[PDB]
Amino acid sequence: GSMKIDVVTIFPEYLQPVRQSLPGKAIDAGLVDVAVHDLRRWTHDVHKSVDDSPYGGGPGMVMKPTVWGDALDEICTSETLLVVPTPAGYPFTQETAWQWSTEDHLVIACGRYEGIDQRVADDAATRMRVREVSIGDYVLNGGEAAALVIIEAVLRLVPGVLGNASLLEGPSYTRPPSWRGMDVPPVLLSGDHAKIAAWRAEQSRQRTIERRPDLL
Amino acid sequence: SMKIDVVTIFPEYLQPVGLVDVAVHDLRRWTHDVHKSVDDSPYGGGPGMVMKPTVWGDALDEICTSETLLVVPTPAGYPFTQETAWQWSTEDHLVIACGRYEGIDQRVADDAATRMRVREVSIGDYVLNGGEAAALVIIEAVLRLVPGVSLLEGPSYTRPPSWRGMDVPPVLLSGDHAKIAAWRAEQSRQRTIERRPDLLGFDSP
Ligand SMILES: N#Cc1c(-c2ccc3ccn(Cc4ccccn4)c3c2)n[nH]c1N
Ligand SMILES: N#Cc1c(-c2ccc3ccn(Cc4ccccn4)c3c2)n[nH]c1N
Repeated sequence: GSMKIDVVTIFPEYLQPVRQSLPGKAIDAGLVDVAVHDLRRWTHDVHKSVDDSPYGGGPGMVMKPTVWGDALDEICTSETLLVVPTPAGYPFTQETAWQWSTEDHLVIACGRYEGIDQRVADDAATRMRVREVSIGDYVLNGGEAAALVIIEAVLRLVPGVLGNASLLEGPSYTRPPSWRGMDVPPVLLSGDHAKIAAWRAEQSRQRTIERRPDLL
Repeated sequence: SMKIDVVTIFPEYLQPVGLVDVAVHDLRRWTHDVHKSVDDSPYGGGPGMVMKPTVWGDALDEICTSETLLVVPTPAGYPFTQETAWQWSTEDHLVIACGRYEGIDQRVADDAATRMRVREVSIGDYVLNGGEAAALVIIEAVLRLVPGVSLLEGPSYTRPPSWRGMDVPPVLLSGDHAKIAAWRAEQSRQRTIERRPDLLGFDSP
C-alpha cells in the first residue's frame, strides 16, 4: 500500500517524468514517495569522479565501488530491496513487478558507462536483498530508462498510486463504427456476449501465434 | 541522419531526450472539441477506454509520409530487440505513436499500414500505463547505433584492487590477455546459464 523509492543516478533530471506522474492524492496519503539522488553527492575528489578504467582491460569504463558504496550505505537499510538494472540481469517481468509492488523500500542503482564494479552488489547482498535485472533484450546507455520502466510497472500495481484501475490481448475498437473504409467487427455490436468473448479469445490466439509463438 | 517524431498526450514525459532530431507532439493539438477528447468506451465491452482513431488519423496524416516507419508501442506487440534496434538505426524517419488508456483503436495501425510501414512492438513482458516510457527505451537503444554515434556480460571491476576485504579476481590483475579473455568468456557463459538459460537454448525457470 505504501512504498518509498530512492533512485541514484548521475542524471537525476532523467527521473523527472515519474515524479510528475505521481498524483497528489497518493503523495498526500503517504502511499508513495519517489526521491532522486545525484550519485556525485558521494564522490571523494574535486573532479567528482564516478568512473575508472576496467581491470583486465577492454573498452569503456567501470563505475567506482567506493562512491557507490558510500551512497548505498547512506540510502539503504536492512529492509531495502536494491534493484540494479543491467543488460546482464535476470529478466524483469510482470511477476517481478507484482512481487516488488508490496515492498516498503526500493532503491534503484542506475549505472552508466559499462556498469558498476561487481563488488558493490556483492557487498550489498551480504546485508540486504539485491536484484540485478534487465528490462529486455536490447542495450541501453545506462539504467535510467530501465528505472522509469520498473517504477511505472511496479507503482501501477500499488492501489491508488498512479491513478489507474498467457496470451496477448487482441485488437480494441471504439467509435465511429466505420472509419476510413474500415468497420468495427460486427460481432462486437451484436449483444451476444458469449460469442464476443469467444471471438476475442480467437483474436488473442491468432495474435499470439503471429507475434509471440514462444508463449505457446 | 534521422528524424524522430513522438506523439503523446503527455509531452512532458518525453523530456529526458545534429545527426538526429527528436520532436514531441501533443496529440490533443489535433482535436476540435472543447473538452479535447481523445478516448471513448470500447465496442464489445471491457474495462477502461480506447483512443479514438479520428484524432490519431489526423495527427499521423500531418506527421507521416510513405517513407515513415510508424512505431506503435503496445504490450501485445512483436518483441523489440537489439536486432530491431539495429534495423531501425538506419531509418530516415521514425514516428512513435504513444498510447494511453487501454490502447489505440486497431484501425489506426491498420489504416497507416496501407500507406507506410508500421511496427507494433513491445519492449518487454510487463505492463505499463502508456507508450511514453517505451518510446524512451526505443529511442535510446536506436540512437546509440546510428552511424556517427547472444550472451550476458560478465562482471567488471575497477580500482582499488581490494575493497571492504573483497578482491578483484586475481586473473584480471595478471596482465595475461589469454587467461583474462578465457576467464571473461567463462563468466559470461556461467551468468547466461544462471540468469537467461533460454539464450543458450535451455528451458526457462
Ligand atoms: N535493465 C537494463 C538494460 C540496460 C542497461 C542497464 C544499466 C546500465 C548501466 C550501463 N549500461 C550501458 C552498458 C552497455 C554495454 C554493457 C554494459 N552496460 C547499462 C545498460 N541495457 N539494456 C537493458 N535491458
Ligand atoms: N511497448 C510497450 C508496453 C506497454 C504499453 C505500451 C503502450 C500503451 C498504451 C496504453 N498502455 C496501457 C495498457 C494497459 C493494459 C492493456 C493495454 N494497454 C500501454 C502499455 N506495456 N508494456 C509494454 N512492454
